[PDB]
Amino acid sequence: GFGCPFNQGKCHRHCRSIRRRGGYCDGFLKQRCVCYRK
Repeated sequence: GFGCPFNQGKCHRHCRSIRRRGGYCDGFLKQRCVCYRK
Protein backbone atom coordinates (compact mmCIF):
# COMPACT_ATOMS: atom_id res chain seq x y z
CA GLY A 1 0.00 0.00 0.00
CA PHE A 2 1.13 3.55 0.76
CA GLY A 3 4.47 1.79 1.14
CA CYS A 4 5.86 -1.66 1.86
CA PRO A 5 5.97 -4.28 0.81
CA PHE A 6 6.28 -2.30 -2.43
CA ASN A 7 8.03 0.84 -1.20
CA GLN A 8 9.37 0.29 2.32
CA GLY A 9 11.70 3.25 1.88
CA LYS A 10 8.71 5.56 1.48
CA CYS A 11 7.75 4.52 5.00
CA HIS A 12 11.21 3.46 6.16
CA ARG A 13 12.95 6.56 4.84
CA HIS A 14 10.35 9.11 5.92
CA CYS A 15 10.55 8.01 9.55
CA ARG A 16 14.26 7.22 9.40
CA SER A 17 14.81 10.92 8.73
CA ILE A 18 13.08 11.47 12.07
CA ARG A 19 16.01 9.61 13.60
CA ARG A 20 13.79 6.52 13.57
CA ARG A 21 15.09 3.06 12.66
CA GLY A 22 12.62 0.47 11.40
CA GLY A 23 8.95 0.15 10.44
CA TYR A 24 6.31 -1.94 8.70
CA CYS A 25 3.40 -0.88 6.49
CA ASP A 26 -0.01 -1.32 8.11
CA GLY A 27 -2.61 -1.90 5.41
CA PHE A 28 -3.14 -3.04 1.82
CA LEU A 29 -4.19 0.23 0.20
CA LYS A 30 -2.94 3.79 0.64
CA GLN A 31 -3.56 3.57 4.38
CA ARG A 32 -0.46 4.59 6.33
CA CYS A 33 2.66 3.28 8.04
CA VAL A 34 3.72 3.39 11.69
CA CYS A 35 7.47 3.06 12.10
CA TYR A 36 8.31 0.80 15.04
CA ARG A 37 9.00 3.70 17.40
CA LYS A 38 5.73 5.35 18.42
